[PDB]
Amino acid sequence: AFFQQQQLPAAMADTFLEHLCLLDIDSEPVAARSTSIIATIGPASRSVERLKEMIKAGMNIARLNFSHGSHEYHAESIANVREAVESFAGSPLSYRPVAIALDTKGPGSGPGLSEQDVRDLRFGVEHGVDIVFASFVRKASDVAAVRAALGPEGHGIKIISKIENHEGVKRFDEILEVSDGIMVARGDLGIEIPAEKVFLAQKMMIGRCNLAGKPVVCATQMLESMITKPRPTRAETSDVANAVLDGADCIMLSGETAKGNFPVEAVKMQHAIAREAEAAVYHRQLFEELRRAAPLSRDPTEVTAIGAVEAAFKCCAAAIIVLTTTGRSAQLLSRYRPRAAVIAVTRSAQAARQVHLCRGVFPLLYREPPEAIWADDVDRRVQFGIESGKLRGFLRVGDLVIVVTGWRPGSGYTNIMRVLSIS
Amino acid sequence: ELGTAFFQQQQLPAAMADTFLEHLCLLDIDSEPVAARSTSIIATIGPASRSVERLKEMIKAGMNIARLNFSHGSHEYHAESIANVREAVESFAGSPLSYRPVAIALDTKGPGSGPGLSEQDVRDLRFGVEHGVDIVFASFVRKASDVAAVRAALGPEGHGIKIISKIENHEGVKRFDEILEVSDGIMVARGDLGIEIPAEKVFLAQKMMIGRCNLAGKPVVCATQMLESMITKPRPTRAETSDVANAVLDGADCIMLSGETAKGNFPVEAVKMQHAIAREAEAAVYHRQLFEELRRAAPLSRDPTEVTAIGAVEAAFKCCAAAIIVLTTTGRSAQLLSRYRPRAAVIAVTRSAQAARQVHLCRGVFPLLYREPPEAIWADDVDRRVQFGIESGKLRGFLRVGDLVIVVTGWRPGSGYTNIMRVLSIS
Amino acid sequence: GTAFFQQQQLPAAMADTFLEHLCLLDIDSEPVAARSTSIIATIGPASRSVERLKEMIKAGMNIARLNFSHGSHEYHAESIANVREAVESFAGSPLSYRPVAIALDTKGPGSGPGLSEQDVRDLRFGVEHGVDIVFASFVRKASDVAAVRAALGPEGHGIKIISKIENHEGVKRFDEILEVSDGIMVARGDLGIEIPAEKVFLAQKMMIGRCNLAGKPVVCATQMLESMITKPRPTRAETSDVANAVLDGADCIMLSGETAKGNFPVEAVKMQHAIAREAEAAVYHRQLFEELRRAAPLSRDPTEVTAIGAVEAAFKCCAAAIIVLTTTGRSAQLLSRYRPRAAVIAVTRSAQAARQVHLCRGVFPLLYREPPEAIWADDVDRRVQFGIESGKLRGFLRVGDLVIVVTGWRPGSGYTNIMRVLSIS
Amino acid sequence: RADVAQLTQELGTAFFQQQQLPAAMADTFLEHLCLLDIDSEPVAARSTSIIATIGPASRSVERLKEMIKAGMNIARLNFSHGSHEYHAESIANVREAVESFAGSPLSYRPVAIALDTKGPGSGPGLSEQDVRDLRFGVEHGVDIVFASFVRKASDVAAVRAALGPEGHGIKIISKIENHEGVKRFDEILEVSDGIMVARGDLGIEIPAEKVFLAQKMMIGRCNLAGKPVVCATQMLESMITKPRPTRAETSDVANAVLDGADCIMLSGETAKGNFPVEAVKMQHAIAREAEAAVYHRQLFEELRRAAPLSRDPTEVTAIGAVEAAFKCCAAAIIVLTTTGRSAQLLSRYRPRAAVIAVTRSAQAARQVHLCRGVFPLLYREPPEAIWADDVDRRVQFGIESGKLRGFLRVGDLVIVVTGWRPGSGYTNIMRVLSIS
Ligand SMILES: Nc1ccc(S(=O)(=O)N2CCN(S(=O)(=O)c3ccc(O)c(O)c3)CC2)c2nonc12
Ligand SMILES: Nc1ccc(S(=O)(=O)N2CCN(S(=O)(=O)c3ccc(O)c(O)c3)CC2)c2nonc12
Ligand SMILES: O=P(O)(O)OC[C@H]1O[C@](O)(COP(=O)(O)O)[C@@H](O)[C@@H]1O
Ligand SMILES: O=P(O)(O)OC[C@H]1O[C@](O)(COP(=O)(O)O)[C@@H](O)[C@@H]1O
Ligand SMILES: O=P(O)(O)OC[C@H]1O[C@](O)(COP(=O)(O)O)[C@@H](O)[C@@H]1O
Ligand SMILES: O=P(O)(O)OC[C@H]1O[C@](O)(COP(=O)(O)O)[C@@H](O)[C@@H]1O
Ligand SMILES: O=C([O-])C(=O)[O-]
Ligand SMILES: O=C([O-])C(=O)[O-]
Ligand SMILES: O=C([O-])C(=O)[O-]
Ligand SMILES: O=C([O-])C(=O)[O-]
Ligand SMILES: [K+]
Ligand SMILES: [K+]
Ligand SMILES: [K+]
Ligand SMILES: [K+]
Ligand SMILES: [Mg+2]
Ligand SMILES: [Mg+2]
Ligand SMILES: [Mg+2]
Ligand SMILES: [Mg+2]
Repeated sequence: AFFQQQQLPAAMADTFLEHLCLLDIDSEPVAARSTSIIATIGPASRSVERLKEMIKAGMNIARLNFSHGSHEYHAESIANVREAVESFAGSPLSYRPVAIALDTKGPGSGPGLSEQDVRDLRFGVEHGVDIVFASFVRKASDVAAVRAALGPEGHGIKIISKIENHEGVKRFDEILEVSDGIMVARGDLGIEIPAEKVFLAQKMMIGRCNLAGKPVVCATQMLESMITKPRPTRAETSDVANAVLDGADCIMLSGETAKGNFPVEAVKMQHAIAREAEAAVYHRQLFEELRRAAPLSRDPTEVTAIGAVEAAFKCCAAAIIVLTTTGRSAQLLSRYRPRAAVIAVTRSAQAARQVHLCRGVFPLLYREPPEAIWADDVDRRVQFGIESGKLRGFLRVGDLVIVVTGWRPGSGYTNIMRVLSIS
Repeated sequence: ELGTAFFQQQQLPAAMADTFLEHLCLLDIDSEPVAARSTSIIATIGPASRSVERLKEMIKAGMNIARLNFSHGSHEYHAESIANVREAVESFAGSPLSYRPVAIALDTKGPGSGPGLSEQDVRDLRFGVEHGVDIVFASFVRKASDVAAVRAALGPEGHGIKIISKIENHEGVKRFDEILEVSDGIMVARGDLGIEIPAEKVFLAQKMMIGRCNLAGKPVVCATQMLESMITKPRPTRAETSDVANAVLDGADCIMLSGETAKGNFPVEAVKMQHAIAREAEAAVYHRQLFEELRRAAPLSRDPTEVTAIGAVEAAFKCCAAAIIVLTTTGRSAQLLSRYRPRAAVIAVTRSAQAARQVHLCRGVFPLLYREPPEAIWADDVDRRVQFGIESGKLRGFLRVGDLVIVVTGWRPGSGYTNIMRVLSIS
Repeated sequence: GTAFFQQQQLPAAMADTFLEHLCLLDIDSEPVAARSTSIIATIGPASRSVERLKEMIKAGMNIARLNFSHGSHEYHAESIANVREAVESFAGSPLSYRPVAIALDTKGPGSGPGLSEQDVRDLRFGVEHGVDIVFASFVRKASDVAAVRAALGPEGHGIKIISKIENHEGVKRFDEILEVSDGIMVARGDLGIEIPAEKVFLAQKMMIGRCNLAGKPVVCATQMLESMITKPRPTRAETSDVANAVLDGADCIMLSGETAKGNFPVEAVKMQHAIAREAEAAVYHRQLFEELRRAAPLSRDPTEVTAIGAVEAAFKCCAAAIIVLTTTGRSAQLLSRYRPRAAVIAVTRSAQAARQVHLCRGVFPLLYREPPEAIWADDVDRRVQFGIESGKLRGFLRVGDLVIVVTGWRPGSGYTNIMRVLSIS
Repeated sequence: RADVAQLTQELGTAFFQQQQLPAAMADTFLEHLCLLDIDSEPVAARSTSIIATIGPASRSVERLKEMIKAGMNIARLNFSHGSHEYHAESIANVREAVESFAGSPLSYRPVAIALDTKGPGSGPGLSEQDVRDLRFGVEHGVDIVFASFVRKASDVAAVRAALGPEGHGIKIISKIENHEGVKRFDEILEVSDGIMVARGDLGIEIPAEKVFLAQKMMIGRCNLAGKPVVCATQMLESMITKPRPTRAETSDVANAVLDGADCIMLSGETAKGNFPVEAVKMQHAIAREAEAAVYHRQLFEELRRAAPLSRDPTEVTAIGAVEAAFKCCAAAIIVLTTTGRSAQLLSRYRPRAAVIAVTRSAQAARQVHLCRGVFPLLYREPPEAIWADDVDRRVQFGIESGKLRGFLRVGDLVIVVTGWRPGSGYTNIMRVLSIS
């Protein structure tokens, strides 16, 4: 029965063509949904009660569109998101962190950092936002200007550059090099370049981000008809599935959740599609290609990450449990696209929110009392990942897990991979 | 010899990549498509696309197959649509070197619960035979006996009509192999399929059916809501353009328009948009792995047509051939070339007007209808048809003097004897 | 039938990986195909008798090597005459006649920088006696090949020059030597003295790989069956060396003292024949063809385009043979570079091309002697029927077999452009 | 270039010119052949073990010391010739030569002792002389038995039974010498510790032109099973009388290593020849050149694809450690082992990195020479009070011995493989350490 679920007959195929031939509508997804859902907050999704339903439906990142609304409006949206999120903190083994992302208005008619963006970026730092979706990035100096406007207090906010025009596509490599990730902003991109070429830019950018090991977001009109209708079109469900199959780390909802009549249903639909598409991923070729393309490295976190992903595939590990301070060790595991869930146990509330940008990373915020012996404290965090995993359905007694830790406290010392039997 | 500019167009840098990941990384929005669009466009005929003048614009925009939906309208209404299509098509027939055939496909109403065919389907299928339709899109096919029922209804005069089974429910998906075995091809009818099975599972059924049809070498059509928003808006959504591109990248032979052309406000623009997207997606196909996998999955064969087809496709890839010119009576030799997915256009020269319309079902097949009287010496008649394909290709932009073409012929007249592949330099 | 798929290592041929291919190799799976790696036998006191040369031709000798390091011009002219007499004794039956090439192996430059005066005299002797191939000793650079070419003069333009790589400089300047040569000989004897003995296998494997990539003949030579000079059976290392030279990709394998002076010249030829046949069936064509296709650049030459189409068609139907019409041997060489499992039966009117194509693996030359028919299409057809009748008599073909036929659109060399699928009746 | 660019800037272009690294990074096997370079020097320690047959030419203690220094890892006693008194003296001389370098782990080289049986002859099962010779082996503490003419699984069971309850630790390597042994190979391999391709008898029992097919098939199946395979007979035959081998002989040794053999053997070359030490030096020189020419890119991918999924943590850790070693070009994989099993599971994936096996078992240290790329280190210190400290001391012993022996250098990355509790069978940890 195990080998009939999660498209495992299609996963064992020797060619991609045979993999397609073996895809089965009756093979149910079992693994937890890996691709994060970004939902835009607006009039249709601002209330605390609505936000609680959206968190339960699968929203991982709340997007604030600073093209509309005042700072007072956005501060209220932030407070409502935090209130809805913290209402589930009473059960620490099932609490779900939710990131807050600020989407800038943009440079507009000018080719420089606007005065409104400088004010909005400062608002973001003061309100503790986790991510900035920087609009209309056309070159590396645009990313540097956003970074500078965040100042010294905003040093830890992730900058996701939105590629929205021909220049951004042509200067992609230099933009990606200085960004934390990319958003394929298809709305403006489809007006700036011929509509029939947007899919080439999406596929190229997803491929280059996967190669770089940096998050990529697919955005705009994914479930557009759901703004007024309860069910999406056949093109819309295929678009969501294909963004996941292309290699996108995150999928986004704009008007569907910000102003539409069915915000919760749009989140549920993206969750349902992503789960089905993730099981249909051809890991046999994907992992070998990512493994071949990632350069040789002498960084122990990089070396441990490939060893752990290889070990997970060998035993069909239910999960890879990793301890992380900044999220980096979890991101390096994520870049190889394991079928095994990457359960990231962290003390940092910000890192727990930010790792939603990386596909297959399930953040757990550790809030248990400390152990006096560091080695005992490490083991306790590892057991916490196992208990949360058991409660959430990721793990069962008898499962094998890969555990990734470091040799000394502090960030940057991951170097150990262990094979653990559950209970 | 070819120039550096040649290797920058039609995603040739991405085509040379050693891995699919590197192929994605090398896709370029500035690399322009050069080859003729190979995925056929099926447009549904209705009030918005019925007039002769509107049909002429749709033919110019790229419509290859006209679909008549027998769920609506009387036999008198459909006979008028057929006559208007034929009048618009024949208005360009004055130039045999330029003439574009257009197939006519009848889409049945369906069984609507009950064994065998409905009485309305028997009557509509008989109308199709009497009006010389090329294809039947058979609704709600659930098993092999449903196809046998459609085949029996095609009377004594309609055995040459192609039956494309529409898979619209869970049973059709589960009994897919037995349905494909007895059908000429398949339509992934996503509208009903999305109501019969969970909406989030339709993409798995589409990808599986396209894969199995590609492996079997049989035509597969992707249908319903591909450019839905274009029924009222002049431009499609980002999800819609991606859906068309991904149907082509999945391996679909045909793409379809329903309400977009039958009742919408922008029928010609919907055809133009599908044409524009398909051209871009076809150049982005990763032929290196696709050909290798079709080659590996296809079993060994002692059929000379099948053996010649793989030799010709391999030869076309070796020289970047502008085209593969094939002589065919039934369309079979062109279909066997098509199954290996050559980048080269397959120019099919035929004397059969029906085979010229029906080969639009096979991706990359460009039919040319040959109307010259037969030569007394067969070898001369073969050479005259080969030169007709070269001169049509020159007129239409496929070929230039100095280009290499692959020519596929047989050793004697009649269908079933294809066994020769020649490499010709265009003079 | 099921029996067909149990022979010629076909279960190992279908394997998805090289490791699974090794695991499926079967000592009970008998070789069926004709032996495709040519055997070069050195002529000497043990193999100069016309009657003994007839036995070596029957055992499988394809090329007779004359080592100009020993013997006078008078001695070598006698070797040539005895070889030709033994070869021509089978000309009375044209359907089974086997051409045999004559190769002149030069003495070398010695302490000198360029072509020695003895080499200039020996090369002129070769042209005057109509030799087919020159194995040029101690080639160190492209100018050494040009000097050999110049010494052959205007009448020796058709002689093939196979450069012997025998020292470190020849290995380092390999690419420039291969570019101007017709092929290469891995002359392991001198190479093993010039460079450390434990490195010779790297130079052999590299040179075979680069020659296979270039589509040019490569000969593996020296001490392949050395112990058979005095013993009737070779050592386990010797049989493995022959098998591995074939698996590496060598077009030809050579015998030196084993046939020139040993007590078992005919048996040494039979042993090389037996091993090569076994090794050729064990070749992993699935990866080999894929890699040769991938490494070969795009081409606008119709002979080259037809060749890959014909090899792909032959693999699709398990063709028993690819029958090709050739004047210079080039169309057969372009088929050979893709390493088809199907035998390449080359029909030619050129006696020299029939001898020279033995340098290309899997090419079986047939010398056609009939004067041209008035209708060119009938002349082409009579040659293809000759290839079929020769193949049927020799065991290559049976009724019901599929064959790929490669021809051109007009008479003369350089116009191959047609591939046809034929059923043997 | 982008997949090696940063590592090329760090380690330098000279690093990437040695050990056939340009041929190693080729995308196809054809390009790998084209890039093989006679000027690319081998850097890694020789990983294929050399088995040398002991006889009149190689029996003296002083000669055995030179053979150990030249590279002999396993001493073979051929029980087809000589009395029990002769063989006991050969064993004592081997042990004396081996123990003469025992003052430090930087000079110590464990050498296994293998007993090669006379065989069944015309009889169906185990002969009475074999029963007596096998009991002699147990009484004299031999590490391995090369069982002659194994034709079926019951033949190996009979050898195992003749070793008795005290010889359960002895490894049984079945010699495949005839057609029946080849046809019943799978059942023989299943119950054996490894296989010897005994080409001498095999070449008389089956056509000589078919021996290479049997050798290649058996090596491939042993590699797939993860069990040792020995290539034997006439590898450097002419070196019995000549100081240099023939071109066929050097190619045969190189090709046995490229086929996947764990061990290569010398018979008359060391037992009775005029150049026993030179024969060992020649096999050592060829094996190092051939090991660097192995195409690890496809070999690792295929071993990975053919190996089934596993829930054994030692097996799961082994593939993770080999993958980690390839990622950083690790100088070594240091593994703690009691029976040798954890080192054998690393060895089956054919890492380019040396597998340094730290053990307290003198027998396991001798027996791991059967597995390609395993370098045994015999740990002699008494156990620490705290088990975790004892483990750490053994790992540091491997690092310090590795540095002083040239295997490791400052700045190198090493992969360390250990378990979660004492005792055999609990390996489950892989660590990445930087050498300081
Ligand atoms: N890095 C990556 C590796 C592998 C994949 S993949 O999903 O396995 N991938 C699907 C597309 N191709 S294809 O050549 O177009 C093809 C399409 C259809 C066919 O029938 C066929 O035979 C080949 C095969 C490979 C990735 N997807 O995103 N990133 C990927
Ligand atoms: N288990 C094993 C796995 C992989 C290898 S390998 O070294 O990577 N390798 C061997 C040679 N072959 S080939 O198909 O004969 C070939 C030969 C020549 C060619 O030019 C070519 O393109 C292909 C390619 C694969 C092994 N070698 O011994 N055991 C091996
Ligand atoms: O992914 P990051 O940011 O490098 O964090 C990984 C770090 O987490 C740990 O596993 C545990 O460290 P702490 O005890 O400081 O939480 C370290 O050993 C390791 O260096
Ligand atoms: O694709 P089909 O229907 O088999 O037709 C291919 C046939 O066309 C030809 O090339 C030309 O035949 P005709 O002269 O009868 O048209 C035949 O030699 C070949 O058998
Ligand atoms: O291999 P080559 O030397 O190019 O010879 C091939 C030539 O042989 C032919 O098949 C037959 O030519 P001939 O009639 O002159 O012998 C030509 O059509 C073709 O050009
Ligand atoms: O390779 P083997 O025989 O399984 O030995 C591996 C064992 O060695 C260890 O690393 C150390 O164990 P000991 O302390 O008993 O020597 C164990 O944790 C592990 O189970
Ligand atoms: O701003 C956006 O998200 C866009 O343009 O797609
Ligand atoms: O009938 C159709 O085309 C459908 O249901 O999609
Ligand atoms: O000359 C030769 O043939 C040699 O040196 O091997
Ligand atoms: O016994 C042996 O070693 C042999 O026969 O090779
Ligand atoms: K915005
Ligand atoms: K209908
Ligand atoms: K000479
Ligand atoms: K013995
Ligand atoms: Mg925008
Ligand atoms: Mg329907
Ligand atoms: Mg020489
Ligand atoms: Mg023996």
